[PDB]
Amino acid sequence: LLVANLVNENFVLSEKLDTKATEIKQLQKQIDSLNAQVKELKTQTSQQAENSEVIKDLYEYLCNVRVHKSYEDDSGLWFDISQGTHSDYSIMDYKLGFVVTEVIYAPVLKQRSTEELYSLQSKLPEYLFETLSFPLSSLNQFYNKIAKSLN
Amino acid sequence: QQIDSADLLVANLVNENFVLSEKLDTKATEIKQLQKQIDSLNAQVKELKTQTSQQAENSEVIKDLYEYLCNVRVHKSYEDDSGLWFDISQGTSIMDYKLGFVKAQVTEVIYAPVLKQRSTEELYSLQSKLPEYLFETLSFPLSSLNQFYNKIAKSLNK
Amino acid sequence: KKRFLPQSVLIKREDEIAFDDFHLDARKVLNDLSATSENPFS
Repeated sequence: LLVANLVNENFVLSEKLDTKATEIKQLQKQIDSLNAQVKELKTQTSQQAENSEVIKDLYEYLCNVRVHKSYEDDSGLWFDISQGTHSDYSIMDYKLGFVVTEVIYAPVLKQRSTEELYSLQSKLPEYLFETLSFPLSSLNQFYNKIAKSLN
Repeated sequence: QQIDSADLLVANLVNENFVLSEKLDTKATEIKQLQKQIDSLNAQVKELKTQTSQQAENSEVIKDLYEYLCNVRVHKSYEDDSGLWFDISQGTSIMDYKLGFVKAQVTEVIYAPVLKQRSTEELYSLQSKLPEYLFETLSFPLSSLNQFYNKIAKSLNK
Repeated sequence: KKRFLPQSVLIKREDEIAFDDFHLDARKVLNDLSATSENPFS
C-alpha cells in the first residue's frame, strides 16, 4: 500500500514547510520595521544632542557660566559651575546645591595656582570663599555679584 | 529487458520526503534566529527610547538652572541656508527676541526683537525700561554677546 | 519624583509668543546694515 502512504506524507510535509515559510516572511517583516525604528531613533537622538549642545554653548556665551555636570543625591540637586572669562585670573568654579528650598554654594579651588588664587582673592569678597546658604530668591542676585567681581 | 517506471519512482519519493525533512529543520532553526533578532531589536528600541528621554530631561533641567540663575531662556533653534537662529526670552517686564548667526566665516550677531502680539500698554512699559534701538533689528559683535545679555538683564532688573 | 529646583515659567511663552511669524535672511540683514558704500562720490 505504501507508495500511496508516501505521496501523502509528501503532501503533509509540503504544507508544513509552507506554514514555516509564511512565518519567516512575517518575522522578517518585523525585523525590517524594528531595523527602521532603530536607525531613525539613532539619528533623532544624535540630532537632538547636537541641537541641545549648541544651545548650551549659546548660554555659556550669553551668561559667561558653564554648567558642565550635575550631582544629584536624594539629599539635593547639585551642579558643577564655572563663571568668568580667560586671559590676573577671572574665572571661579563652584558647586550649587538645591535643598522650603534653599541653595548651597560651595567653592572649588583645589585646581588652581597660588597666583590665580591671589587675583581671585582680591577681586572677590572674602565670603565667596566660604560655603554659604541662601534662598532661591537670592540666586539671580548671587549670580550678578560674581559676574561683576570678575571682569 | 525493460524497467517499470513505477518500481523506479518509489525511491524518488523517499528522496523527496527526505529533502523536505531537511528543509523543515533548516526553517525551524532559521525561525529561532529571526526570533532572536527580534528580541534583541526590541531591547535596543527600549534602550534608545529611554536614553533619548533621559537626555531630554537633563537638557530641560539645565534650561531651568540657567533660567533661575540668569533669568534667560533659549527656547528653540532654527536653520536656514542663510543663518542659524535662536528664539529667546529674558527677564521676569519680559522681553522676547531672536539671535541669528550667518551661515561664511566673518561674524557679528543679528538681534531681532519679537514685538508683535504685544499689549499697547506692555509695549510702553518695555519702552520705558529699554533703549529705543532695542526695538529694532540690528547687530552687535560676537565679543559683545555677554555685554548684550546684561544690557537687557539690567534694563529689566532696574 | 521630587524637584528641588522649581520648573520653568519662561517656557510657557514658547506656546504664547509667535517667534515663527517672521524668518529672515542673515546675510541680507547683514547687508542692509551697512546700507550702501557705492555712490556718486565713490
